[PDB]
Amino acid sequence: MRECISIHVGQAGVQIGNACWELYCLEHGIQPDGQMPDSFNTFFSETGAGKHVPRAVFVDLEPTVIDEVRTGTYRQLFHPEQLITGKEDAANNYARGHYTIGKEIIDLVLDRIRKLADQCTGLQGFLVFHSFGGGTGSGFTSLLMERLSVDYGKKSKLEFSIYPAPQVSTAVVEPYNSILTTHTTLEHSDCAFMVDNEAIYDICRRNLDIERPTYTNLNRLIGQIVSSITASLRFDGALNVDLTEFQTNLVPYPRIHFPLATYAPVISAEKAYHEQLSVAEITNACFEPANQMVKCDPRHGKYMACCLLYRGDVVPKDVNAAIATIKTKRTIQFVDWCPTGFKVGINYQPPTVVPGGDLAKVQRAVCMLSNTTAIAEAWARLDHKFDLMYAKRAFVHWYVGEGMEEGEFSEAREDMAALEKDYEEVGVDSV
Amino acid sequence: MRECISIHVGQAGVQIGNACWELYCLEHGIQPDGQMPDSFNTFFSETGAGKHVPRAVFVDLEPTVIDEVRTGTYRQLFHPEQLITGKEDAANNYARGHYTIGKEIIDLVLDRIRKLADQCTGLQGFLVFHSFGGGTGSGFTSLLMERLSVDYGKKSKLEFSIYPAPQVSTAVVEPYNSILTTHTTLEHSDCAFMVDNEAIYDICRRNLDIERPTYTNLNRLIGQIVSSITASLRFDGALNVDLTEFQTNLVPYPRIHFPLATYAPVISAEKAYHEQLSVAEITNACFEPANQMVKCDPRHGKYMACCLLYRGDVVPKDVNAAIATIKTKRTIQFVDWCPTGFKVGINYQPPTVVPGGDLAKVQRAVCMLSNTTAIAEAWARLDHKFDLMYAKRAFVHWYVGEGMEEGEFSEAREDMAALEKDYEEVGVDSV
Amino acid sequence: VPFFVNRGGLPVDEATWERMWKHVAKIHPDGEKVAQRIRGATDLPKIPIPSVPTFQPSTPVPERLEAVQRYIRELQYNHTGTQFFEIKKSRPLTGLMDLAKEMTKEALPIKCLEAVILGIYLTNSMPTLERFPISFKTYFSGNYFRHIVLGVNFAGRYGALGMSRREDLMYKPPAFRTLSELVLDFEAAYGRCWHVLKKVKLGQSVSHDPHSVEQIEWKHSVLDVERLGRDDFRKELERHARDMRLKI
Amino acid sequence: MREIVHIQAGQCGNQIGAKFWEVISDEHGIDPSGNYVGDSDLQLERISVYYNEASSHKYVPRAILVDLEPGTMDSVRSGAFGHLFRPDNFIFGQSGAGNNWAKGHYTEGAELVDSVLDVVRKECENCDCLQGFQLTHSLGGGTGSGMGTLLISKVREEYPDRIMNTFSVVPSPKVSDTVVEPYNATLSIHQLVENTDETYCIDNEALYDICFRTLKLATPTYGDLNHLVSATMSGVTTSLRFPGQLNADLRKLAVNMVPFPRLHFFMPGFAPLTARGSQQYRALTVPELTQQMFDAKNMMAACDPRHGRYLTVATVFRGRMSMKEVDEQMLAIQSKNSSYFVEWIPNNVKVAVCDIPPRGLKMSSTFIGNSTAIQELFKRISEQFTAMFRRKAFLHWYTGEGMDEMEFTEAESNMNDLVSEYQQYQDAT
Amino acid sequence: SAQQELKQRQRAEIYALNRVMTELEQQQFDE
Ligand SMILES: Nc1nc2c(ncn2[C@@H]2O[C@H](COP(=O)(O)CP(=O)(O)OP(=O)(O)O)[C@@H](O)[C@H]2O)c(=O)[nH]1
Ligand SMILES: Nc1nc2c(ncn2[C@@H]2O[C@H](COP(=O)(O)OP(=O)(O)OP(=O)(O)O)[C@@H](O)[C@H]2O)c(=O)[nH]1
Ligand SMILES: Nc1nc2c(ncn2[C@@H]2O[C@H](COP(=O)(O)OP(=O)(O)OP(=O)(O)O)[C@@H](O)[C@H]2O)c(=O)[nH]1
Repeated sequence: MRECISIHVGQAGVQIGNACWELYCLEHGIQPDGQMPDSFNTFFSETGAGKHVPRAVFVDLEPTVIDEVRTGTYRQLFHPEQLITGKEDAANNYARGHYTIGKEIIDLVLDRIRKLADQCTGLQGFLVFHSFGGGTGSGFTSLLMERLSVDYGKKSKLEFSIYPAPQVSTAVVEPYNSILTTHTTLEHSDCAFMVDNEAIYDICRRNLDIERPTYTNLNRLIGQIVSSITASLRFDGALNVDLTEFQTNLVPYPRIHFPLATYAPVISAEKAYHEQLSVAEITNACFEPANQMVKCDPRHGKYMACCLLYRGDVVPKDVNAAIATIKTKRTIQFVDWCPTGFKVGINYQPPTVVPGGDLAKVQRAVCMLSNTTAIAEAWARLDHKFDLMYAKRAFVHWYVGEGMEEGEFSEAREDMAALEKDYEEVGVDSV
Repeated sequence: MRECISIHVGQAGVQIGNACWELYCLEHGIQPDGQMPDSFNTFFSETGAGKHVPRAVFVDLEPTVIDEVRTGTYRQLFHPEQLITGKEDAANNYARGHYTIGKEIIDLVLDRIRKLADQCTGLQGFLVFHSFGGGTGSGFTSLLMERLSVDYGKKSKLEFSIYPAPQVSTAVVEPYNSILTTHTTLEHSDCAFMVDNEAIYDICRRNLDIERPTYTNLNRLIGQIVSSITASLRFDGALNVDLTEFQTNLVPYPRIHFPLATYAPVISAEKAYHEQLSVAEITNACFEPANQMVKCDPRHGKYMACCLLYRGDVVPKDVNAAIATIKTKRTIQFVDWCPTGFKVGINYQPPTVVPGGDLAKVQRAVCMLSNTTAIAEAWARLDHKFDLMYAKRAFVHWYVGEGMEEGEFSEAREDMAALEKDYEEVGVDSV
Repeated sequence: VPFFVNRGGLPVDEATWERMWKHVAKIHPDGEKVAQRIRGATDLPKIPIPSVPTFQPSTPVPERLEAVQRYIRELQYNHTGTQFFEIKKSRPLTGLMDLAKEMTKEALPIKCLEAVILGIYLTNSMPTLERFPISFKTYFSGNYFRHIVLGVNFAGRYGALGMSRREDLMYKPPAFRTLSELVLDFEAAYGRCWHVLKKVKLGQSVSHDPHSVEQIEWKHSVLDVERLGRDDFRKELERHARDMRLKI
Repeated sequence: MREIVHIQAGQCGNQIGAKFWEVISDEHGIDPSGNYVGDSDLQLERISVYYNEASSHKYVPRAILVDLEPGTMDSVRSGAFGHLFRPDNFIFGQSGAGNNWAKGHYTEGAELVDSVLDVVRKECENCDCLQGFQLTHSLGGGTGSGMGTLLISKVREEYPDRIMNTFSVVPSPKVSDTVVEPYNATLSIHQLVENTDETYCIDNEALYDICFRTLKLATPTYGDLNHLVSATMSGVTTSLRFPGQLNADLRKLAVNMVPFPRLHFFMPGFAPLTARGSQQYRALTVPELTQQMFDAKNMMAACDPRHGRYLTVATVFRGRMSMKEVDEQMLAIQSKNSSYFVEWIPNNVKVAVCDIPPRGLKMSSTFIGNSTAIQELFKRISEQFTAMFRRKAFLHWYTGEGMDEMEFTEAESNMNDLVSEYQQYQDAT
Repeated sequence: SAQQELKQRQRAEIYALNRVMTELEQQQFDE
């Protein structure tokens, strides 16, 4: 049972899955030819010939990104009926992802899901992978998450979105195509993780002691988080942290499904011997503001409910002991109305090493998923950044001419400001 | 016993039979010389010398087609006294195949049938092969099957006609020579299949992954269906699907004998490994409107009585289990007045590979024969398209000068519209 | 008032035709006195058969829809309380669109129901146009009547077509902003004729293939007027206005 | 084996016939002596459509050469294929009608045409199943327009079931080399409607237009225009002689093209037509060459097909095709200029393929359009003829022979009814 | 079954009929 498919969309979405599925083959002994020389069925629907097919739908509207996957290595692993590919790139235009071109290729992506969701006895949920930086990652996903919520109502759907960084930027319409997509992911999504793109450089600078990291030294770190989140569905321990009895340890209200990921340790190979990587330092590293995956300080805000997801050679004795220092004898203040603390997701399997040579092997790892209210400071640097551009009505004529009503920006900003008011609403208990 | 002869009329009739009998030689180990290096007797009345004469008579009024079969390979397999051949093509003309020239060569064809119908202890039925695209395929076949049902009343006779497409067209007079055919094939025929030629291009491009398929790439996909329909007469399993059994297991009335064929799987050699081809996938793929063998959407219409004919490594446990998904919890609505479901035609023999290199080998197959009421939209073209031509009296003088009375078109359209009213009549039960 | 399920409109028979002049003895004030000037009149006004306007390719969508209504307004909408055709809801499309092929040839006095049909049949040449049927449940004094319109959609803006007894339920020009205020023009049309509204029936968008066999879905959504909120009439019907784009 | 006797009437028809058999003797691998030197036996199994057999491996073409003008017999008797033809078949008079129609039909042609029918009945007796008669002549001239229509109305009297072809080179207003060209043209068409059942009204203007624009030759020295109409003359009957995936005989074409028995006037067209050394190597590619085949430049009749909607279109392909790519392209052409076709003939583009290309290419495809813009070909002549018939100039050379003066007013009305008949469907529906 | 006689004499019969029926359906409510 317990199968869990993962759709990918955008220039970010395929480039993560080009290196995320590179990792899962190492975590099950699967060859690049898909032929294992136990229980992998949460990520591989195998065939009778001894092959293994990954359960992923790589989509993009532009052909030049998937053709890197479709021609280089891992070209025999996937299925050619599922690498969906358009013709026009839908260049940074949310209306060209949600109305114009994405309307044409929705009926092939949605058809390939029902050719994969009918091979699943137990379906845990969906794992989308996109960026909020314009194009299909925000335009086509908004037409996809709205689509899946009709056909699959009572089903979880995770979201590993990349948020646009505050200072580092690639698009010019990065703030335009991010207010437009949060009207989708506020309702249709579920536990939409929003990692940042600048904050992983500040992990690949000091914590990982490499310099000039590419997008291959940055998508490995985003692949390890989706590994140890789903390390409960395919290994053993003291887990009981499957994706429905874990996500009701996260959300206090149906609008506060925006946790942040955080991985630890990320210590390089030359620094791996000069530190006893044990559970006291491994847990205390997760609460460093110089160790989060989003450019935000959780010392400013207050945590609501973390979810510490361990893996590797730990024992629940000192897990519950090292928590109580962080729980009580610290100044990382929790919100008042939940004193129970947070989950604990101990798993037996240690993490592996992608042979690209990024971080050496360890024995312990965390993916803490804190539902802190420090995400409200990750949107006030977008509410101001979008309204500074919309005040002069710049770039609107590239959306209103493509099939989008001009009043939608006055609706999306009105919605996402009321969310930020709602996200700061549950921050206080006593008068 | 259980012999079954197959006659072939027209340019479509021989070019299918050039590749249909190419398949039966592989399904019994028969060499091109007819000399096998058990029970082939449903299709091969063998001689004592060790040869095997195939029980087929190839008819065409033009010599340029059979002389390819009479001189290339398989030129020693057939019997030279049975390849009947005229001199004038009479092509794209119903009256020149039904009144003028086809009247001459009927007495050589129908005599050759009685030289083959007197070697059958148990004669199951006739298997005609023609197109509705004019010439002998509609003109001579209307004369032949009217002549056969006089001499053979209580005998089934199948019909694998190639119904003309709505858009893809070859003959200009193609709608005239199909309204004049259904007046014959309503009375004298029995379970007249009508595959299309455009719908195979929408199969041989996406389901089968080849570009620009020739007429030798659709006349092999039409060969496998006549294989697996008559796979019950010559093999084992849990069949009981001989041609007299499934005949009145299919038709509800004497006028609803127009099912559609549908084959599955048809997956190419490149994606033969990337998909487990099990019986739940094989039947669920067999109900797609993008996988039928005629240009019609069966989601628009309602099924009356399907007939699945499996073959190969299946078991009736999960055949009957995967049916109940398609039976109940789907939106492919059956008609109300028959809730029994559909025939199951499990056979033991797996399908083979024609060595031309088109589709790789499999272990399972299905030739479902749904008697849907979505054929009323296949005749909705030609009830209008012929009426658009006959309003201006175009091309009539090439028929009224050949022997056809001018009021025949006013009679054929009047009959064929009352059939379409009769087909849409049995679609509703409650007021 | 009770419409008939007769067949053979042109030419008419000798059973359904003879009750057209017996029914008028109850509702029409003369009854048998008009038979000497209608049945007893050899001379009659020769109203011709108007043709459907074959539009040139330099004529866009909203210019065609007025030319569509320029046909149906000159079709002499019927008031006799007896149907002349075999129109049903649960009816296949090519059994219905070929009955619309016997509307340009027959051209009898028609009612409001088949005007929605002929509004579909005279709009198949506009693939940019998306149509959908909407029926009303009008409340008179203890009684329930039906009025069915054909709502259209071109270039995002909305509008509706149809015929009735009065002008205010007829063709609406395709320039309305949303779908909820489009029904409000019909709701304001019911305030003038002293009509109360009970239900608004929303249906699926009719597929743009005239040669096909499927039933027309008239009841994809039901909006109870007196028993639902007024904000839900401007929000759920606004999401249904986008849900017709969601199937597409 | 269907058989077609081929009658080179006139002189231009004899000029294009000497390049017509030069195509076919190359296409079957027949030496100029008449033997067989071909490699593949698939071209030998059916040569009897266009040939006979002598008492050896030596074939003799089923050809009748008719011209009142002598001496042009001695061109093809002393050319590259003088020893190929049967010398008994060479029928030629003495005088040679000097661009007259009444002479050549009434007076001069009647004293010769009985010698022809003692040969066309000699060749009809050695044929097992006769298909039809091709005859190639020049309209507007003296012999091919006056002896030819006398020859057709005598043949169609004796064979009312066999089909008829006519590759009539019509006159053109820009390139005219005869002052009485609009007299011999309009007299021939009245005796060409009622007897032949499919013509091919090629022109000599558009052939000059092709060799400058499309083919880009320097000097079109008549060995090209008489060759370019020979390629589209073998292209009609390339399915009778070769096993195709979907083949079409001459009876199949004339049952697919004419919607009414008076509308047999076809503008043929042949493609690919490269440059002499550039496009045949570098630029042109040969799938989907119908874009060339439907152009206004690549026609034979000097008429604009955009000025009138097509009735029916036959595209006879030849190369090793792929029948989806033939038919998917054929739908895209019909949907592109969807106003350029008649409404009440839906899906009119007839396809037909073969398996053997011309020697020197890979794919090739003729095109036989039955347009209604052929009324512009007859509106020029019936303009020029009605101008000269006012003054009644050049009339004593026709009324001097056994031809009345009311014959011209009868022949113009028989032409103007045809232009009224072809205009009847350009605007109606 | 001859046409153009029954299908035009009884066609204009309804055309003379509904002219008063159109006036009748708009005169029953004018209050
Ligand atoms: N297609 C071609 N037409 C030619 C060629 N040479 C001449 N002509 C055409 O033929 C016409 C003249 O040829 P004719 O056979 O009609 C002359 P006539 O009938 O009087 O026979 P003769 O006097 O014996 O030559 C001329 O107007 C041109 O239109 C040629 O090489 N090719
Ligand atoms: N974190 C991370 N982000 C990436 C990576 N590659 C691309 N991105 C982000 O992805 C965005 C690129 O656009 P996409 O999400 O693929 O959507 P798009 O605009 O349609 O781009 P195209 O599909 O290529 O046309 C940029 O804003 C980048 O910030 C990556 O490797 N890691
Ligand atoms: N599916 C399919 N159809 C074919 C094939 N070959 C020919 N046809 C059909 O045949 C139709 C034409 O009718 P013909 O088969 O030529 O019948 P005919 O005119 O009697 O044959 P001839 O007289 O020899 O020309 C076309 O519409 C084609 O669709 C084939 O290989 N596969």
